[PDB]
Amino acid sequence: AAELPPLVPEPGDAGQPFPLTPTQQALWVGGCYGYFEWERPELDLARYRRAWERLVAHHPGLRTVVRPDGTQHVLERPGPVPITVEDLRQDPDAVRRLEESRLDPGTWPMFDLRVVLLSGRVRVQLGIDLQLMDASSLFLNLFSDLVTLYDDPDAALASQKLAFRDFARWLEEDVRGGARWRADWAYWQERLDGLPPAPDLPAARKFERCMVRCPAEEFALLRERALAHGLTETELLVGAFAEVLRGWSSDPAFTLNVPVFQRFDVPGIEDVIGDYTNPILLEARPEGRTVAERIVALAARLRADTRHASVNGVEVLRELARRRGLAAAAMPVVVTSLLGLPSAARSITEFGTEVHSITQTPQVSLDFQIRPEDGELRLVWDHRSGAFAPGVVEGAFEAFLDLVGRMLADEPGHGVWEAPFADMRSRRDRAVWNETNDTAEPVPAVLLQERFFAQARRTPDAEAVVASGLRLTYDELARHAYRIGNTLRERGVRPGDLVGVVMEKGWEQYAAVYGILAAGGAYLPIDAASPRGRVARLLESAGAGIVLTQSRLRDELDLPAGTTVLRADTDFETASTAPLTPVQGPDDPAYVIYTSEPKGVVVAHRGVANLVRDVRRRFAVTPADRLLALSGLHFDASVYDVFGPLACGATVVVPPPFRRAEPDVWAELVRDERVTFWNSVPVLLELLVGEAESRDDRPLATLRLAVVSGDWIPLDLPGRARAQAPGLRVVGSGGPTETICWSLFHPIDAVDPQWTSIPYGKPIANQRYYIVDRDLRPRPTWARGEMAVASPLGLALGYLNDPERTAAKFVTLPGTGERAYLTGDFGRLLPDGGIEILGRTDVGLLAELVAACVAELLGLDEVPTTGNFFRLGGDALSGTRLASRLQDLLGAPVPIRTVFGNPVLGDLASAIAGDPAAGPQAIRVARL
Amino acid sequence: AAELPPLVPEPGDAGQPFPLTPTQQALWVGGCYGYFEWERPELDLARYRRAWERLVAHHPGLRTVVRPDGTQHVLERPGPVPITVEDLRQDPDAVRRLEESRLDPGTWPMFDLRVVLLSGRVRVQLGIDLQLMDASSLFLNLFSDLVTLYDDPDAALASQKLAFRDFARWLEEDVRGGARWRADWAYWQERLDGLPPAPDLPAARKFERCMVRCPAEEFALLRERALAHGLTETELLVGAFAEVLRGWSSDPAFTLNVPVFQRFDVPGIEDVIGDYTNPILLEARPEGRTVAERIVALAARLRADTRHASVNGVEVLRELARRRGLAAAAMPVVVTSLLGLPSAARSITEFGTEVHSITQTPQVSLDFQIRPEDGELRLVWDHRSGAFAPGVVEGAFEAFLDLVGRMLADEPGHGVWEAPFADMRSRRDRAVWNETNDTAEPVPAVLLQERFFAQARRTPDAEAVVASGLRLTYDELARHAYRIGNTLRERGVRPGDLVGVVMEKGWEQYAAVYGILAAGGAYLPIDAASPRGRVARLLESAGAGIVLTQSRLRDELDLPAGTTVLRADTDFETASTAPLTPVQGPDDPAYVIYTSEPKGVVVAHRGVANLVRDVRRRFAVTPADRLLALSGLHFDASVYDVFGPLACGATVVVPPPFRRAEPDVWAELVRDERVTFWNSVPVLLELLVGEAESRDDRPLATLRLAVVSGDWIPLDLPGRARAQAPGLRVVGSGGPTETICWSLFHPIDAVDPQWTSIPYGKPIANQRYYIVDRDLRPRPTWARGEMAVASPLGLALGYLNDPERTAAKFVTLPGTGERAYLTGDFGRLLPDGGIEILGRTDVGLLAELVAACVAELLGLDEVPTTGNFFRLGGDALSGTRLASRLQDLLGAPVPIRTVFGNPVLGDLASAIAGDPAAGPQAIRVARL
Ligand SMILES: Nc1ncnc2c1ncn2[C@@H]1O[C@H](COP(=O)(O)OP(=O)(O)NP(=O)(O)O)[C@@H](O)[C@H]1O
Ligand SMILES: Nc1ncnc2c1ncn2[C@@H]1O[C@H](COP(=O)(O)OP(=O)(O)NP(=O)(O)O)[C@@H](O)[C@H]1O
Repeated sequence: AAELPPLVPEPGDAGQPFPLTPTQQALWVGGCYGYFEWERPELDLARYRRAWERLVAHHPGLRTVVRPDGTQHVLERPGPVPITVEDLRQDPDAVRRLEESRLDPGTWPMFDLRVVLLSGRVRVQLGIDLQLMDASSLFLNLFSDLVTLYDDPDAALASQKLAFRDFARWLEEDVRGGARWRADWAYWQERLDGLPPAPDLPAARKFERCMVRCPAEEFALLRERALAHGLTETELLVGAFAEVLRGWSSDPAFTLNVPVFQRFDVPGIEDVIGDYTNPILLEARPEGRTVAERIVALAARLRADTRHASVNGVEVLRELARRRGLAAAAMPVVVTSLLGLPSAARSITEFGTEVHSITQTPQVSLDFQIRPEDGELRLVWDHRSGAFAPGVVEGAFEAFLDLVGRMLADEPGHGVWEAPFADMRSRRDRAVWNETNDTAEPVPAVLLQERFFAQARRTPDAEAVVASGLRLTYDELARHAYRIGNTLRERGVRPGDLVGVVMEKGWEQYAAVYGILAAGGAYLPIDAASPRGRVARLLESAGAGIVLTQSRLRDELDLPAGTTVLRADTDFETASTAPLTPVQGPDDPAYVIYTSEPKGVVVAHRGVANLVRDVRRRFAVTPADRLLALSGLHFDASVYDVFGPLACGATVVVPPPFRRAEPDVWAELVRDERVTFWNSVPVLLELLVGEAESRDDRPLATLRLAVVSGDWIPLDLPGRARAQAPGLRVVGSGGPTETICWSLFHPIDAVDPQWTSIPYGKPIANQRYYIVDRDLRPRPTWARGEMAVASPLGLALGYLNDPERTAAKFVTLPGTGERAYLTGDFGRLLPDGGIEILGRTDVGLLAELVAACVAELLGLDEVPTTGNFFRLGGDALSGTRLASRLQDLLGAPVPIRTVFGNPVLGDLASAIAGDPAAGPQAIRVARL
Repeated sequence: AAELPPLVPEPGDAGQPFPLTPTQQALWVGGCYGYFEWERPELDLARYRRAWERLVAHHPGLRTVVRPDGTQHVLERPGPVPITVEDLRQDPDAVRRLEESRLDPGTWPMFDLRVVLLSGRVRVQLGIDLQLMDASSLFLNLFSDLVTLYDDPDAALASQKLAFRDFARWLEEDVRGGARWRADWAYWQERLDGLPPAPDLPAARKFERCMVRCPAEEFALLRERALAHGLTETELLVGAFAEVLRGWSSDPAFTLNVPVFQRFDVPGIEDVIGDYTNPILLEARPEGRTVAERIVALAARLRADTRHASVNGVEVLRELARRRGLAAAAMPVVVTSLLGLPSAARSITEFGTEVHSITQTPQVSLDFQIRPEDGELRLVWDHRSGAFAPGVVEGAFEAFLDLVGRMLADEPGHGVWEAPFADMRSRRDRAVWNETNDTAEPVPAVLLQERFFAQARRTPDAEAVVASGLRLTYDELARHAYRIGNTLRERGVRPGDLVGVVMEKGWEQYAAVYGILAAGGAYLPIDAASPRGRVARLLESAGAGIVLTQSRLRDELDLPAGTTVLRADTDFETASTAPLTPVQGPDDPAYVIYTSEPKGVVVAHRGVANLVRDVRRRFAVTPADRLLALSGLHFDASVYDVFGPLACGATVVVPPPFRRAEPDVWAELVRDERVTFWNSVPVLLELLVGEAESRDDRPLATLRLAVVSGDWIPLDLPGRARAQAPGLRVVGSGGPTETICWSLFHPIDAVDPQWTSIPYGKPIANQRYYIVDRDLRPRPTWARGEMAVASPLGLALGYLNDPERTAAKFVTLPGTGERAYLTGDFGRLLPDGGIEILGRTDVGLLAELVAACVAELLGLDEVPTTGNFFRLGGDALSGTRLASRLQDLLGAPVPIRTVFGNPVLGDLASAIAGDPAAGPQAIRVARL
């Protein structure tokens, strides 16, 4: 505490210009009018006007106006105070005509005074410009004097002992730059690059209120609760407010704007209407296991941050804004507390019952107002309508009352004080989420192959696989599966073995898949166009000592010699067609599909069973359907193509092997084989839909259902496709390889122009889509977090030969003990239950000069031009020497002001290089 | 002529700082030391030193040095003058050790004085800093005094009557800004946005000399020649210099830097060593039919430009540089003439025979020096080695002497004075061009089809077209041609008819092409994948009432009903195979190929004959060759594929029809059908070469010749392709559809790293590649112009049904009367005969305010912020009022200096907005 210089009241110039306070200068560039409307039965207008004429005269601030040149002075005689009266007594539905009635610092007055006469009651309206004074002068000086004076307009007022202009010059010239302000300015610059951004709350695609009053008895208890932790009521409420704000914020760490209204104990400043605001940038990083621990810790930082309040927060905002954006420096989440201030003589409530009031300040999104009134305690949140997603503020206010309520209910040391966290989802949040994720359905333990054989027996002569001028029937395909099945079984394939399938598009893939399952193994699809010896790299890695392939492709493949290779279309003609009795379990692996080391997603029959049975019921898949198997057997998307339609008697149309997209083919293949069911990543659908647009027929007309997923679904693609195919249902899906092909669905019926993406969807049978913060904890609606797909049967068993990565991505949600797969995808819950997918050079030499001098002065090896001087290690006594040694080295004056108002070393170089006083000299020395 | 204020010599401060002249300030930011070395037998060193000590004392300028702060003063006693002597008499090969000997304005002296004693002769060396004085003080003051004084070091010198510091303060403060300087500054600003860039001469990927002396008698005649046109010797030489410079420049219009050395007839300034340079930006736009007319006209502009020389050119360069780049404002082509100056008392030649001298000034590429010496006339070009393409300066100096010689030979009114232009190609230029374009070869009048039938008779059983598991033999293909031939003939096809060929890749195309020719018609290939009814749009347009197509593609085509459509593979089985006797001429059309209205390039048999016979001989095309017909029958590149290999017994491999690039196919097709000859646009070769790199075999190994063209040939593609195919000859070609497929060739043997493209090439038989300027006039080597392909048989006959566009692109070169096709391509001749292909917001409201006031003051509807005030219509008497009306409107002082030093209206706003004096006020008014 470096003692401050004294205030020398200069009454000679009481009306000679002075500067706006920093917090006033910010309001002068950015309407902003706080408003108040009280009601009472009678009002002696003559007495009331006598009161405001005495008021205007007593208080210099009420006679202060701002010149056009950006400064201000105190008019010595401004005029009679304007009080517009509006007679509204002979008007039915007058309160209607009253609310229908809906100001500048350049023209006196900076307030607006109206009275509105109605039947048997009157409405006092007072409008004030936010620059005129701060919130503490409003309540502690104006309101308490308006009440004294409307009582007795002649009553005695404590003598004005100094001018607000005396206090405002004292601040800029005797305080700003002094001993103390320099120590405190180092405090802030040491910290500034570490300050997190303002709270990142969810936004939409002017000012509302949320309010509660705490009665005297609950106010008293709230205070005991705070003191029990050595906290002030404001410390507790700021700490609870940050806990609530983390329910919705993107990052747990934000900066809150916490203005204090300190007048520095100047004698006589307790009665001086002026502007005393001093924003304080509170760093709010969660520090502690428990709620109580974190609140206490943040309270300690606010306390220390306030020990250095001789620097006005608006100066820290200026520096912060140089470093990052003007946007990236905005602190629009404010906690304005009028607690801890002298009690005033009269409360405005003594004058009229409040009826309306709105402080709608500019460049503030949400302002948590803490103010005492009538020994109750007002908790007000003024928020800017439009600044946040619908409900986010309302739902956070609920969370906040519930958290304060719980502090009132629970004894310090127990309950909420001890909790690791408070669940912040609203009743509606958990209602809508549970409704949407009540997806449990029993999955009959009928193995994947044994379902298709049953279908082969039911309709044996029906088209199974149509593929390049060859049409396998269901019996024909079931027979060849049994050949591969019997063969593989008698060549060593016990349950839980892997059998590679290295092939190109064609019937031989289905044969091999169902044959490997019939034998009891799991099928390992690998790309027949893998580079180098990747196919050997995977096969060796998975442990697949048998490979099934095509005749026409065997020699084109670099397979290791020890492994046996069979060709599904020739090496099997002499094997039995006798059905195989299944020997693997429903939870044994059905396939192992690789995803870029490359990791092997292991998947059981059960969870595929779940997906097939879900799609059949959800989309009405009948045998009359024909599905085009476009995706490749080594992509998760092919899993529905393999087991879906073949399990219900529908027909698989396999397209000719392709090395690049060929929509011309596919559109004709949709036309000739009368295809109903399309499944592909979105861009491939765009190509198809693009090819059809440039054609005179309607080649996609047979398409009834087109499910796209795996990438962003263009916003016009669903409408485009419904043209080239009337009555097409376009369904958007998603879900990683580890949640079994498709795990959620969004039927795209109509695209909202307000949307930025298609909604990701809602989860299928036996899937549950949590959005969770970085502690695996479900978040409220609109809050952004990682998607966690919970399911006891609809998740991959694990990563092949890799308990560790499996452990880390397939986790136990701590809230429920559910096993969930951590998708690494990020999205957020929509209000209707859906999910939105979200993602995942002469100065230059003077700066090198400044930085080298700074590196020597602090004792450091190297120091970067971008570095902030005080963060690099500089305090206030060593920031003085920096100005000294630069003066020496450059032969130019570098004033101490120039070193501090430019903490960033690049900024100081630019300040010296463009110094009129001695820039050019300093430029020359720089050039060595 | 607004009379100038007088000069008030201020001797009190003769040594008190003054500013650098503008032309000196430019030399202070940008080594620069002019050098002189004379030789004589004897030198009295004591007398010589006595001479330079008197010199230093007499001439303030020789004692002037530049402070570190960017100003200068006259030392009152600097010291004894340093003269380094180097004794070199007992040293064999001393002139060797002498030349081996190879200064700053901050340290006096700004010159360097050496003497070098050798056997029986001595070398006086004088080095001078270009800032010390200008070229006219060097010769007229220093050199003429060094000679007076080495004669008699005590001899009388005319008294110094004023200081150079008196003249340099007079200029900046009494002249710059005055009455005159304002009228002249309007002159330049009215003109400035119209000034063309400096001469754009060809560049490569420190100072040399070109020199001639004109003897007294030829100097005298040169003067009579100039006077005969009312021109001064400098006007004539500047005018001839620009004519020469246009031989090589990119644009006929350039700006030359023509400094004048005016001292303003101040009394006594004739003997004052200082810097008097005043660059003048001469706009050099060709104005006149004849050489004499253009020279006279430019002389008139230089004369007027000089009538406004109270503005120093360095100020015009500053403004010009604000508007365009710093680069875009550089005027590095200078004509520095010391003609028109007072004769001096003694010439430096009287002191020593010159032996070496080099004025190597910075930021000057080429400086044409015109100076008189001993009643001879020195013409010197100092150029910066490296600044231009090799030879360009040497070859332009030749052109310049030849043009001056011709003015000396020819009487005014005849010869060169009357010529439309002077051919500026060097003897080497026309030698190398003619050697390269001696391409005439007789083309036997053997029709295109009748050459293939002959080949069909010679080797009838050999492979003609191999195309998709069908191998037409030569007889088989010649038979089917005769079927289409006989049929078409007896269905109405008279010579000069067009027959469409709408097909996809396949043997049916060759059948149709040779059948249409056998019948006597021309074949019109149109894309079988044209959108909408383009195929009908072209067919209707060309006049092609027959179309040949494929069975498998007929119904896929929107052809008009009246036209007959036949299918080459079914509608022809019953027609005769009897040979047809040809009925069209060798110069009748062979085909009509369309190029995007769409224009139809008509092409005769003769010029295709030329290309086939050229490629066969140039590349050794034998029957063993197999060529892959990748290009499409509707692209000019297919013309070689159709007629080339089929005319010599080689085999055409046709690939399967493709809608996008499929290198995988093509590489296997090159492997299986053993392909030797590749022809495609470059990127397709890159794809092929890319596919082969990712393969374990060598699938392109059979490739012996790969000709790519139609687009830019990547610099690595030739080396890449020679790997995947050892012994491949990669040949780059080119030439538009109107010069018959390929009209020039560059065998790519090795790629120079200095290259930016592959050289376009040299022309094939019967082609001639001119580079010509905008008057169809062939240009010198490295000069950039449009390529004009001349040929009496190797050009399209014309554009179908379009005499007008044919007239305009198929022109008569005026130099030779040759018919040439104007490619619209731009390139330039290389020295080896080849061609290189070359291509083809508070200020914002103050500016709106300034511009509105300016629009009113000049009488104009709207005026743009970007507009220059004086070009928009402002003179000097109305630029004064602009400062007045802005002062009124803004309530801020706008000094007259601020309006003129900122002619651009945006610039003036910025000058007012950032005015410390009264910027903020002006900012406020701006915001309405
Ligand atoms: N509609 C959609 N919009 C945006 N992204 C989607 C959508 N549907 C699926 N995704 C993404 O697709 C991913 C699933 O892809 P997956 O089938 O696992 O192969 P991949 O992860 O993309 N390839 P890789 O992990 O490198 O082997 C998800 O993790 C999402 O990021
Ligand atoms: N090696 C090359 N480098 C650069 N450009 C080349 C090269 N070879 C040919 N060209 C260009 O190819 C053009 C000839 O193309 P052409 O065969 O006439 O069809 P196109 O003009 O490109 N298509 P269009 O005129 O729109 O119908 C020339 O005019 C050159 O610009």
